Amino acid sequence: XXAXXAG
Amino acid sequence: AKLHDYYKDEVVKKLMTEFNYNSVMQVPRVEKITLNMGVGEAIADKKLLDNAAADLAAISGQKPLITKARKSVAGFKIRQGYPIGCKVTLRGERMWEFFERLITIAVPRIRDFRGLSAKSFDGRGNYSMGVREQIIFPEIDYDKVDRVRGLDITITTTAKSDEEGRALLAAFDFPFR
Amino acid sequence: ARIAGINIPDHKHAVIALTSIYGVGKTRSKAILAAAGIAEDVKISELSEGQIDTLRDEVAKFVVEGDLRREISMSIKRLMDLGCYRGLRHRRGLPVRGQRTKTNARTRKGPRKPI
Amino acid sequence: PRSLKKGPFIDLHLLKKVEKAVESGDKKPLRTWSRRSTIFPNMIGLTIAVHNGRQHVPVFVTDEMVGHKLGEFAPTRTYRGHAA
Amino acid sequence: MKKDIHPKYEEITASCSCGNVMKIRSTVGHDLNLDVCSKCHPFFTGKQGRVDRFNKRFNI
RNA sequence: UCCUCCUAAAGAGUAACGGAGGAGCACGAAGGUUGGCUAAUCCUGGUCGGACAUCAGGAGGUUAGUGCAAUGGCAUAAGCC
RNA sequence: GCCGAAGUGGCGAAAGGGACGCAGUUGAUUCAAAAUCAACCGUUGCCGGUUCGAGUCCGGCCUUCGGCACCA
RNA sequence: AUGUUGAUAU
RNA sequence: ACGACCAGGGCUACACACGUGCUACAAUGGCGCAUACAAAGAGAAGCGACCUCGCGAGAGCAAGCGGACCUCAUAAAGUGCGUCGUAGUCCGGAUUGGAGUCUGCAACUCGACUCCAUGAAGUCGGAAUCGCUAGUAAUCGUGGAUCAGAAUGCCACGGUG
Ligand SMILES: [K+]
Ligand SMILES: [Mg+2]
Ligand SMILES: [Mg+2]
Ligand SMILES: [Mg+2]
Ligand SMILES: [Mg+2]
Ligand SMILES: [Mg+2]
Ligand SMILES: [Mg+2]
Ligand SMILES: [Mg+2]
Ligand SMILES: [Mg+2]
Ligand SMILES: [Mg+2]
Ligand SMILES: [Mg+2]
Ligand SMILES: [Mg+2]
Ligand SMILES: [Mg+2]
Ligand SMILES: [Mg+2]
Ligand SMILES: [Mg+2]
Ligand SMILES: [Mg+2]
Ligand SMILES: [Mg+2]
Ligand SMILES: [Mg+2]
Ligand SMILES: [Mg+2]
Ligand SMILES: [Zn+2]
Repeated sequence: XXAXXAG
Repeated sequence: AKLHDYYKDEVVKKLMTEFNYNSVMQVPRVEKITLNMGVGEAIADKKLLDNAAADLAAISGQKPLITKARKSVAGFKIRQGYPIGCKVTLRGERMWEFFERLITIAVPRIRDFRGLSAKSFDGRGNYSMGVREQIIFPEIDYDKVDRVRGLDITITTTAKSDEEGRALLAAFDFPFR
Repeated sequence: ARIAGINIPDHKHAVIALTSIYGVGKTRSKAILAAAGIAEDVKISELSEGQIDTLRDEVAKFVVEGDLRREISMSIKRLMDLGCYRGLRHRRGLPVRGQRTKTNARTRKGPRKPI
Repeated sequence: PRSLKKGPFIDLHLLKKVEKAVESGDKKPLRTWSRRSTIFPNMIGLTIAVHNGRQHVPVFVTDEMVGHKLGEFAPTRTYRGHAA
Repeated sequence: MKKDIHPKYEEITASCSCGNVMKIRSTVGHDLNLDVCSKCHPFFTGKQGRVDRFNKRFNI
């Protein structure tokens, strides 16, 4: 998830 | 007696001349001086009330009356008949002695004294003033003060107006701004 | 042991005891004592009544306590009523002497109050 | 603050405009940019419109303002709180 | 007055710094030594300008 | 079951699954008596102290009070010490 | 139509003189996110009473839930 | 003991 | 005009969050008086002695020095003696008021420094986290570049260790 990454 | 003698000898003559009274009984007398401490914190601890009474006793020279709540009041968390203050009524010789000790000694020893208010009359010739600290009276020892503790003095008069009231106190050189 | 309408400390050396007066710092305290002719290491307890009276006369040459407090209060009130920059700073409770407010300034601003 | 030996500071353009304004009378305000100029006694009474960066702010000169710089009565930054 | 409830209340001297001796009755027990009294206190005795400032500091 | 008011028609009494509330205790003082005292509320002034604490004076006149409902009483107080 | 429960932080749910989870916020940890750790923040359906004082007791109202509506 | 994950194209 | 000139403003804002520092919370310390021992460096629109004035920042006058020569320039921690006596204090020095100094056309926004007064938080810091293996860490002063003025930063220097 997170509504779509790596930071 | 000093200021009582001064009242009879000097003040009566001033007020007679000033207001053009018919009778000498028309001249304002000083009836009494009531010292009061509102000790609202004593709901927590009754020892504070005892100490407050002891201070008011030292200042006045009389064992004070422990006042009590006229009614229950939820705001201040007091029930009816709870001791939340103490007073002394000074009349006669003791009043005049206190009134001397106030003017001549205690009022000078107020921190940052720039005169007492002349608008602090009830409308019927009676004067009231706050004392903010009991230190101003030399009777209290500065060392042994548990809490700083004020009291309200009220000088009750047979004056009808405030003008008569203030004139009387002014005749004793009561320090008005 | 009572000077300028306050009870100064007895056990303290006079230099230090006098600094309890608002308006008297270390430098004045020395000038007061030197004028009165009292040694600085003398404890106020040990002084005679006449020596206290000379100190009262010396302290009376300086604006102290309520005389000073109202001078200061007037001086600040003056600025706030002018609406000068320093006035506005005093009103808002922010640093008056050009310090940063992005950070620090906590003495003026008090403890931090979060969003 | 500026040394006493140097005396007060004022812009010569401001001085002459004020001197002329007093000579004539309390007219339409003196529009200055000279924020750095000290307020003199003779300015008392005059409205001096002082630049703040973007606009000339009217300052009616009173007695208490004397000795201050004109800039002190024209705030340059706008602030109305955060999240207001 | 009631007997043996009140503070002991007897005449004492109170000598001020200015030199005003008094004879009050009081609870205190001993002779006082006052710093200030009514006879000498500033208020009682009665012992209590930007353009001027500008003119003094500069004097053009 | 018991108490108060109203219905209840100016003596008493009077019904309904009529209209409203309370009791099933408390108190060795909150009982007896002697002596004393007088309320609510608001205004004005007054340290902390605020709408409201305690103090002082005024206005006011029981609008308070009554161990607990309601009614009738209560200053000669039955109210407060 | 009747009769009992209730209505409390953002959510769920405890209690005559406002806590618990989760959530939230700040910081930390991590390359970063989560998990984790340390702080912190919020607080009694409605109306009128009773009371010195009501989330708490009384009455009514609104909303929700549950039950009862039978013999014909 | 346990101990997850890393948007699309390039 | 997205070019150019000018004045004034802004880059210094301030519910707030983080990083890097400085100063502290004291007695292995503060204050007062006395007295030791450095290194490295800079200097002509410069460094500026002595002397005089000012509580002081400084001011006036004016030598010397383009420097192993003169100046900046007293090192400080240390040591001796005295005092404070564990207190929000003779700890701390924020903040603010008043009065000034200097630089600079000009110190309001927004300078540094001085004097008097003021005397805040802070009593050794949660989870966590950093540097350092020797003349190091820790602690103590000193100088320099930039620079009219403006260091708690930076770069460098010795002391104690
Ligand atoms: K997932
Ligand atoms: Mg100082
Ligand atoms: Mg700055
Ligand atoms: Mg009947
Ligand atoms: Mg009938
Ligand atoms: Mg019948
Ligand atoms: Mg009786
Ligand atoms: Mg009875
Ligand atoms: Mg993976
Ligand atoms: Mg420009
Ligand atoms: Mg910047
Ligand atoms: Mg110190
Ligand atoms: Mg240089
Ligand atoms: Mg060289
Ligand atoms: Mg503290
Ligand atoms: Mg300590
Ligand atoms: Mg190594
Ligand atoms: Mg260093
Ligand atoms: Mg330069
Ligand atoms: Zn005197």
